[PDB]
Amino acid sequence: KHNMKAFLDELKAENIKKFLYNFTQIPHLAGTEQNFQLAKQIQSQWKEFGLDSVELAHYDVLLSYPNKTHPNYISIINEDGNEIFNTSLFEPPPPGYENVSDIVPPFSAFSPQGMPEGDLVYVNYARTEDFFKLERDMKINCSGKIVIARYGKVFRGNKVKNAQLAGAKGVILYSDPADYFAPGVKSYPDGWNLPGGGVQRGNILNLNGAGDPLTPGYPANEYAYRRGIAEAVGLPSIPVHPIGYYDAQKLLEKMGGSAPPDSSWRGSLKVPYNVGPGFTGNFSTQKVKMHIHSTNEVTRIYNVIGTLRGAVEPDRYVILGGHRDSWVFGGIDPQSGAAVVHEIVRSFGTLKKEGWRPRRTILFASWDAEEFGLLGSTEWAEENSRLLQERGVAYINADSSIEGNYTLRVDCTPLMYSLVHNLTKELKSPDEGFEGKSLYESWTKKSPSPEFSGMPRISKLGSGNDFEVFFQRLGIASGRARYTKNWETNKFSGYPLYHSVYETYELVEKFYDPMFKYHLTVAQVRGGMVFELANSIVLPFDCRDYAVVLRKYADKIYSISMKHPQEMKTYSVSFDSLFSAVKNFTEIASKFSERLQDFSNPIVLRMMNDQLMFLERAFIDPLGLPDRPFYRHVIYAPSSHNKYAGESFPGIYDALFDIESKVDPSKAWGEVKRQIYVAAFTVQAAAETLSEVA
Amino acid sequence: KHNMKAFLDELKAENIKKFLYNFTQIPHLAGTEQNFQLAKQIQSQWKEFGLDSVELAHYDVLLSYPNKTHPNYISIINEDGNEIFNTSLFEPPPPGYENVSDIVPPFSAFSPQGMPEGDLVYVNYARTEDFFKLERDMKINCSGKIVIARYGKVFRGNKVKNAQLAGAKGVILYSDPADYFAPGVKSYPDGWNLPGGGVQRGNILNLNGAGDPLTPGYPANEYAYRRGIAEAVGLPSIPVHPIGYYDAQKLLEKMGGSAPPDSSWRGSLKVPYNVGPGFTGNFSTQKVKMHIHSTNEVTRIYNVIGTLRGAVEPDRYVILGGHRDSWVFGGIDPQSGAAVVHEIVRSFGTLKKEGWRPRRTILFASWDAEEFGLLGSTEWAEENSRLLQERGVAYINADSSIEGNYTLRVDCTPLMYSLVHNLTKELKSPDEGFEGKSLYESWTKKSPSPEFSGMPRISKLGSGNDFEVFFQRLGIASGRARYTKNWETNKFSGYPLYHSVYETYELVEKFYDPMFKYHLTVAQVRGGMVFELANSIVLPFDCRDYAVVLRKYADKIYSISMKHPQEMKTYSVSFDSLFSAVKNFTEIASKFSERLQDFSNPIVLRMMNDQLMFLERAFIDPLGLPDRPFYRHVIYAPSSHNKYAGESFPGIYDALFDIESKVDPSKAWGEVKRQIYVAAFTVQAAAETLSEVA
Ligand SMILES: *[C@@H]1O[C@H](CO)[C@@H](O[C@@H]2O[C@H](CO)[C@@H](O[C@@H]3O[C@H](CO[C@H]4O[C@H](CO)[C@@H](O)[C@H](O)[C@@H]4O)[C@@H](O)[C@H](O[C@H]4O[C@H](CO)[C@@H](O)[C@H](O)[C@@H]4O)[C@@H]3O)[C@H](O)[C@H]2NC(C)=O)[C@H](O)[C@H]1NC(C)=O
Ligand SMILES: *[C@@H]1O[C@H](CO)[C@@H](O[C@@H]2O[C@H](CO)[C@@H](O[C@@H]3O[C@H](CO[C@H]4O[C@H](CO)[C@@H](O)[C@H](O)[C@@H]4O)[C@@H](O)[C@H](O[C@H]4O[C@H](CO)[C@@H](O)[C@H](O)[C@@H]4O)[C@@H]3O)[C@H](O)[C@H]2NC(C)=O)[C@H](O)[C@H]1NC(C)=O
Ligand SMILES: O=C(O)CC[C@H](NP(=O)(O)OCCC[C@H](NC(=O)CC[C@H](NC(=O)CCCCCNC(=O)c1ccc(F)cc1)C(=O)O)C(=O)O)C(=O)O
Ligand SMILES: O=C(O)CC[C@H](NP(=O)(O)OCCC[C@H](NC(=O)CC[C@H](NC(=O)CCCCCNC(=O)c1ccc(F)cc1)C(=O)O)C(=O)O)C(=O)O
Ligand SMILES: *[C@@H]1O[C@H](CO)[C@@H](O[C@@H]2O[C@H](CO)[C@@H](O[C@@H]3O[C@H](CO)[C@@H](O)[C@H](O)[C@@H]3O)[C@H](O)[C@H]2NC(C)=O)[C@H](O)[C@H]1NC(C)=O
Ligand SMILES: *[C@@H]1O[C@H](CO)[C@@H](O[C@@H]2O[C@H](CO)[C@@H](O[C@@H]3O[C@H](CO)[C@@H](O)[C@H](O)[C@@H]3O)[C@H](O)[C@H]2NC(C)=O)[C@H](O)[C@H]1NC(C)=O
Ligand SMILES: *[C@@H]1O[C@H](CO[C@@H]2O[C@@H](C)[C@@H](O)[C@@H](O)[C@@H]2O)[C@@H](O[C@@H]2O[C@H](CO)[C@@H](O)[C@H](O)[C@H]2NC(C)=O)[C@H](O)[C@H]1NC(C)=O
Ligand SMILES: *[C@@H]1O[C@H](CO[C@@H]2O[C@@H](C)[C@@H](O)[C@@H](O)[C@@H]2O)[C@@H](O[C@@H]2O[C@H](CO)[C@@H](O)[C@H](O)[C@H]2NC(C)=O)[C@H](O)[C@H]1NC(C)=O
Ligand SMILES: *[C@@H]1O[C@H](CO)[C@@H](O[C@@H]2O[C@H](CO)[C@@H](O)[C@H](O)[C@H]2NC(C)=O)[C@H](O)[C@H]1NC(C)=O
Ligand SMILES: *[C@@H]1O[C@H](CO)[C@@H](O[C@@H]2O[C@H](CO)[C@@H](O)[C@H](O)[C@H]2NC(C)=O)[C@H](O)[C@H]1NC(C)=O
Ligand SMILES: *[C@@H]1O[C@H](CO)[C@@H](O[C@@H]2O[C@H](CO)[C@@H](O)[C@H](O)[C@H]2NC(C)=O)[C@H](O)[C@H]1NC(C)=O
Ligand SMILES: *[C@@H]1O[C@H](CO)[C@@H](O[C@@H]2O[C@H](CO)[C@@H](O)[C@H](O)[C@H]2NC(C)=O)[C@H](O)[C@H]1NC(C)=O
Ligand SMILES: *[C@@H]1O[C@H](CO)[C@@H](O)[C@H](O)[C@H]1NC(C)=O
Ligand SMILES: *[C@@H]1O[C@H](CO)[C@@H](O)[C@H](O)[C@H]1NC(C)=O
Ligand SMILES: *[C@@H]1O[C@H](CO)[C@@H](O)[C@H](O)[C@H]1NC(C)=O
Ligand SMILES: *[C@@H]1O[C@H](CO)[C@@H](O)[C@H](O)[C@H]1NC(C)=O
Ligand SMILES: [Ca+2]
Ligand SMILES: [Ca+2]
Ligand SMILES: [Cl-]
Ligand SMILES: [Cl-]
Ligand SMILES: [Zn+2]
Ligand SMILES: [Zn+2]
Ligand SMILES: [Zn+2]
Ligand SMILES: [Zn+2]
Repeated sequence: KHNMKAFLDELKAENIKKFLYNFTQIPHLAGTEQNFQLAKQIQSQWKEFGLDSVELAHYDVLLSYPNKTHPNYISIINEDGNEIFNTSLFEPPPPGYENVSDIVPPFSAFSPQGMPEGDLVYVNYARTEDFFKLERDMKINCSGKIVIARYGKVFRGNKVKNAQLAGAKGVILYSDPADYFAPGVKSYPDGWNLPGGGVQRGNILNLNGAGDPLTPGYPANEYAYRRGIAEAVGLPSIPVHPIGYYDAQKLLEKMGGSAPPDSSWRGSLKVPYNVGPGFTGNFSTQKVKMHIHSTNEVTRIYNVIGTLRGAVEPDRYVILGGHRDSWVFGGIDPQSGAAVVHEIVRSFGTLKKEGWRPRRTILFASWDAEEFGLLGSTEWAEENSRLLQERGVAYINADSSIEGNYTLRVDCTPLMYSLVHNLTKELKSPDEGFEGKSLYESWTKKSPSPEFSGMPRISKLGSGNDFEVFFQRLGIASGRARYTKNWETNKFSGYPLYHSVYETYELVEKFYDPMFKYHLTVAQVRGGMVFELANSIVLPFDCRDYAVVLRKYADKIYSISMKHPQEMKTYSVSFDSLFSAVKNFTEIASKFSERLQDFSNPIVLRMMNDQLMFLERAFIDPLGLPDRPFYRHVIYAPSSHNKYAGESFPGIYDALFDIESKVDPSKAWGEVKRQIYVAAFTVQAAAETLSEVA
Repeated sequence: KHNMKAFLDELKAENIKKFLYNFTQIPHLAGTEQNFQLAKQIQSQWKEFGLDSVELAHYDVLLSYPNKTHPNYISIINEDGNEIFNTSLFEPPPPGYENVSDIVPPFSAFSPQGMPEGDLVYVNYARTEDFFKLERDMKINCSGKIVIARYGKVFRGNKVKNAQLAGAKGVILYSDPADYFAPGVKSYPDGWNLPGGGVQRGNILNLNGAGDPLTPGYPANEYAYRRGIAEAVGLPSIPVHPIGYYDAQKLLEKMGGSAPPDSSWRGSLKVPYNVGPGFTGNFSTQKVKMHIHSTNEVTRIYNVIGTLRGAVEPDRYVILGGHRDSWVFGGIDPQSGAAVVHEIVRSFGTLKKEGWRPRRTILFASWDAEEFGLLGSTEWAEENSRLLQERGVAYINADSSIEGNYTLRVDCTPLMYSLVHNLTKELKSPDEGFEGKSLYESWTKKSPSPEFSGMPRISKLGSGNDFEVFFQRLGIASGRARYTKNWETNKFSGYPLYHSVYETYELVEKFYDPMFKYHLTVAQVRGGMVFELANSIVLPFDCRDYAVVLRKYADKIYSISMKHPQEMKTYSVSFDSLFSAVKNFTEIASKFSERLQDFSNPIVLRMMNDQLMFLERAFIDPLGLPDRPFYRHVIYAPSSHNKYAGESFPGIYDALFDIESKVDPSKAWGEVKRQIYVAAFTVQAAAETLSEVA
């Protein structure tokens, strides 16, 4: 039989391993020749595997690179202008890679050039609340200072925006052992911790979903009109550079000024974590100097787009996409994901060669320039937005398949909750102590939901990956899954070797997944989800799951507002309309579910499948959220404080955030009421798409 | 048989006549009790006629009314402040209506209050080019002057915007006999000309598609958040009032200052048409004073929405809509249209009672507050935009069925050209001298197309009626048809009694259409178009007709740019990308037409019908046109100089308009190139929706 079980059994751990090894032997930085060659290899292999068509889709987008003959570095400079300490020019390469060419040295992509000199201020994680604490409570002024911030907690682009708004003239990012060194584990290559010379690369843009900084709204094709650099979207105004903890210790150890306000500001280095500004007595005359010479350059990027045409509904697309570009070797991010995509294509292709076709069209994507701001996925979605708007059933992401070896992690729209629960009950747990049990069982035991008791945790989507344009701009149901760590017992951020030269094939094979069984489980989850979305007669979305979460979010946002009962009385601020809308959605969703169960009629089916497909679409507001025209989903958006986090009822949440500090409360509360109306109206409008159509 | 011929034969001239008489015996001003009562009558009758459901959809929107105890008027005031001449407080009522209550006196809806005094400047039609002529050529400064403008040529709201931008402190609008009195015909009631005491009512907003001024983007429902009046969309900043030509003559006869620049500035009154400013020698000390006391008031309005559910595709909507609110009796505008809609409903209902249903759902609408800025249609479309976006097949408008008795007039998307040609070849001409000939034959002979020789004229759509939100905002294929005058041999504007108390049932029955045969022909055209759109197996849209017009428009916009060959060389301005896109659209459209002809498969059909339905939708840009976010169609928009006119490639056209007068040519030509790219990209994106889907 050609059923989901045939697809699943054809997937092999050994194949994922070989593909990962193949994809990680040299760097594949976006816009380089090696990543173009990798794109052409993937194109050829997907054709061999049996896809109907496989093309490259190219764009010319703004990228950023260090100058090879003018290296970036940071100094401590004395009174006489002698540079008495210098940060490293490269990470010491791992065993056996000491002769590998074209490893990009650590840098902050899209940093402007500059050589600012000044006194340091230490800003913890550079979060909105860290800057509140500095200015409002500690009375420390960042204006004209160089800020040093530890990585972790929030997207690094938000840290830079926060520093810029505080008046900083430069930012230094560093990896603290508190956040990147788990106690009792060795530094790479003897364990999976970040060594003192390790550095996290990464872009520091604030694109808010725009894609290529020069062409917001439109694909960066051959005839595209480009903004001038001064009008580009999301570029930082001050120089930024990342360092490791050996170098950070040299910069932090001399710090004077005010003590850290509390223990939450102290990392694990043997320094006091003084906030500054500047250095203690003996060293007060020394300054910090940055030297940044990176350049931004319009560069060609290449997506691979594979098509497996549906037999019955070829005009309905289920997309499996993940990126291919990496900072260096991409041992986890993204090649552990790309290897899984490759095996999934190979397996679908095996069935296709035996005469099988999915009901709906499956599109497979290898995205380029994800690391430079989701550029490849966003430009292709801008080029194809009308096809995606009217035909896009679901997007399943496929970046890093592992960030740990503890349990499953799923983040997705409520419309996929039931699909994921059902699929994971049919898959085998790969976990020790759960042999013969379902993945649902081990996942639910290890990762209980804090929102719904007895259920597994499923998180929200924000941004920081290639699902963003599909979900937040276009309103196509989206999800993602990977294996993860125990977040409850580990204090470290993400996985420690993220974006460092040490994130290699050996890291994965030796420490994370030697038998490739977690990769195989993730291939089954991602692949199974795609299979069901592309083959199930009735789309496997349950609108009732959206109703239950809308009520949780409505309760949550009301509870935030209710911290201000006097102002809600004064300005007549009522959530009644939102709760009414959510109640109506619950009622209508229930009736629609009844009809869905109670109908041989392919027009009623497809009419109903269209109602299911356009339900996520109904949460889009074509006017977008305030000052963020490419975040158009009213229920979810990436947090304005941290693009990685998904916020619910984001329009109301931002209207309420820090409201007590607004100079004109009547105007501020008016805008909260405006956002309640937009949210209530959108929830009711989405509900009505599920009503009988005539 | 229940076929189009059964539907058409059931329509009766005598029924249209009786409904028109019924709808025009009292005024039905938007927001008044009489128009609510009319709405409830129509609701009841549509149910009786056999529709499946008929509901009222109400909204609370900003309307504007004179103050009943503080009348609007204009004076000539002497030095001592004595008002020596006063304009009329009402139009003398027509025979037999001298006791009719609730006739609103002439006023400009949404005028602010004020009593400005000053010197007059005469500005011809107050068009952009009239103001260019005054400032640039004649060196006449309107700043602080009261402007007097003749009605005609462009939407009155554009005249007011132009006057405001020129610095005027008030505007007087008047009807010149040159534009509202055809030589050789008598004034009402003895003929169809405007008498000297006749005045045209009408709103002077500049909404640019927003709908209710207080709630742009969202329906004005019970919980809606409203903008404060100071933030409202489109309200004029200076007082405005309309007068007739007896009163205009008193204001114009004393005018001094500069002579009219040429004969195109002279109307037909026995005055010199001096431009001013101010009056001749003896009268130089006299001024003009306006007294405007109208108030804007949020008021409830009621649409009637009738549903005739489709038997096969109930989730595909064909909409027949026109307004019901009138300035006074609405003898032509809109009741000659509403009576035709009523007979069309009655006929569809006759077939429904015999067991027939259309393939697709037909929605019938009686819109309220059209005269106050398309408010009823726009608020309902804002409430229902997600249903309309994904299910809306076509909108057919149904305002005034006649503005003359000479030949057919059709304005519509190119996607309906072939539908209209085919339908009119099957209908009988009602014209004298064409008995036994088709409507296509008489129409083509009387109204030859200036764009395609041998074909009948079909115009573009701009705004100024209820199709605007459907076509320009949402991208749903739209069209309209009515009987019209010979435009070639008549100099007058529209029909002369437009928006006056004299536009009555008797005007229509005595002068325009005594046998109601033109109304019947229009009922057949509108009704037949709806029938075909709702019943044809394959949607009756021909994408090849769009290809031919896109090339005409591309030629046209290139020819405008080519008046500036030096600048096109200097700034490297190329239309190659647009022509390439149009060539590709032509090619793809041809192949799609082949496939459409060459496919028992309801999924291929519906897939193909979806491609046809979403083709108009593909021309929408979700970012909208510059500073007009609710005009989103890239091929057509209402002219920025005249909302009644449709402009092609409006983004490029506005970027080129008056470009030689721009201070920074590099920036201006850059924006032309930007608009070429947006247009080329959109044309190619629309083309690709017609490609094989996978
Ligand atoms: C959740 O779903 C429910 C439906 O189950 C919606 O209920 C609607 O709620 C609105 C707003 O509260 C009601 O609005 C009121 O309508 C009255 C007229 O209703 C008649 O006409 C409609 C159709 O045209 C029929 O459906 C209806 O049964 C009646 O025949 C108005 O007269 C009301 O205005 C008066 O009262 C208000 C409040 O005091 C005053 O402000 C006004 O000035 C005026 O005096 C009012 O506009 C609507 O009738 C309800 N529809 C129903 C019950 O079918 C909720 O709206 C929905 N939630 C959300 C968020 O959308
Ligand atoms: C009307 O429809 C036609 C198709 O019939 C479109 O033609 C495309 O036009 C573009 C832009 O001119 C061509 O772009 C060029 O692509 C080359 C690579 O093409 C290869 O890969 C693609 C798929 O990935 C294949 O389809 C293709 O056959 C090849 O295998 C690039 O190398 C070109 O860049 C080089 O030249 C340009 C121009 O000098 C330089 O600026 C660059 O720096 C570089 O040196 C270029 O990008 C595209 O190949 C065409 N597709 C075809 C023929 O199938 C038109 O675009 C379309 N009109 C509009 C308005 O969209
Ligand atoms: O330009 C861009 O937009 C991004 C470019 C690039 N993208 P990427 O490097 O390819 O990927 C981004 C990596 C960061 C991302 N981070 C997150 O998804 C975590 C964000 C975090 N979210 C959360 O903390 C809540 C959601 C996860 C909950 C997970 N916990 C469990 O699954 C779990 C819980 C308990 C337990 F016992 C077991 C498991 C936050 O809010 O900051 C990730 O890991 O993929 C980049 O970020 O530089
Ligand atoms: O708020 C609003 O947006 C509008 C509210 C209200 N709307 P309405 O009063 O209910 O309706 C608007 C009336 C004005 C509109 N005017 C037009 O459609 C003409 C506009 C005109 N358009 C044209 O000149 C080109 C299109 C018509 C071509 C017609 N010619 C023939 O059909 C023809 C030609 C030759 C021939 F020998 C025979 C016939 C222009 O550009 O200004 C109409 O008649 O419906 C209002 O305008 O106050
Ligand atoms: C996830 O799996 C659950 C449990 O298997 C799916 O729910 C089940 O769906 C079936 C098929 O529609 C329902 O069967 C129906 O039963 C009623 C009689 O009660 C009958 O009227 C229908 O003809 C049909 O046989 C079944 O009740 C339902 N079970 C539940 C809700 O407990 C669920 O649909 C799956 N979710 C997906 C695929 O997204
Ligand atoms: C308006 O009326 C015209 C003329 O009747 C319609 O065009 C005609 O459409 C028919 C039906 O699809 C075409 O018939 C086809 O002929 C070819 C053989 O040449 C065959 O392959 C098909 O099986 C089918 O029998 C016919 O050629 C065509 N005539 C033309 C273009 O001159 C047109 O579709 C109507 N437009 C509408 C309804 O929007
Ligand atoms: C810290 O570095 C500076 C700069 O050195 C240059 O840049 C490095 C990236 C690397 O490419 C070096 O080879 C370059 O010389 C050092 O200061 C320089 O020292 C040289 C030689 O003594 C002198 O002629 C230059 O003028 C100096 N440049 C500057 C900007 O001062 C400095 O010695 C290093 N400090 C330490 C403690 O190692
Ligand atoms: C022009 O009208 C003014 C104002 O008259 C008032 O408003 C009219 C709409 C109507 O309602 C009249 O009955 C009102 O009196 C006339 O000037 C007024 O004259 C009265 C009586 O003589 C005097 O007491 C008021 O002060 C005047 N008001 C003003 C504003 O001047 C004026 O006579 C009329 N001129 C002509 C030539 O008819
Ligand atoms: C990754 O795998 C690919 C696919 O097998 C290898 O590419 C092939 O290499 C052989 C020998 O050089 C060529 O003859 C084929 O044309 C290649 N096939 C392609 C590109 O599709 C590639 O060598 C592997 N890379 C590494 C680093 O192991
Ligand atoms: C990268 O840095 C190099 C080295 O400093 C730059 O090359 C110099 O550029 C100047 C003029 O801009 C020349 O006169 C020098 O001869 C160059 N020096 C060397 C060693 O080649 C180069 O411009 C930078 N690249 C960028 C900014 O893209
Ligand atoms: C317009 O026609 C309607 C429909 O016939 C008339 O309304 C009816 O009037 C009778 C007698 O007063 C009532 O008993 C019915 O209930 C009405 N039917 C409705 C409202 O659906 C109305 O009188 C006519 N108006 C004019 C001015 O002739
Ligand atoms: C319409 O005009 C009337 C008449 O001038 C206004 O009524 C007057 O309002 C003032 C205070 O605003 C009262 O003191 C007077 O007694 C009123 N006069 C009369 C004759 O009633 C009324 O306000 C206006 N209506 C509006 C602006 O909506
Ligand atoms: C911080 O420092 C600068 C002076 O260089 C000043 O302009 C700025 O307003 C200061 N901010 C505060 C809050 O003191
Ligand atoms: C793999 O799992 C083991 C056993 O729980 C654990 O000790 C180890 O830290 C895990 N490795 C990684 C890289 O998370
Ligand atoms: C018109 O008049 C006013 C003076 O009241 C002046 O400010 C304005 O700039 C003048 N415009 C021109 C073009 O002279
Ligand atoms: C009706 O048609 C006749 C004959 O052509 C013409 O003389 C008359 O002016 C027309 N009436 C109107 C109102 O256009
Ligand atoms: Ca872009
Ligand atoms: Ca509105
Ligand atoms: Cl992922
Ligand atoms: Cl019309
Ligand atoms: Zn990644
Ligand atoms: Zn990454
Ligand atoms: Zn009208
Ligand atoms: Zn009108």
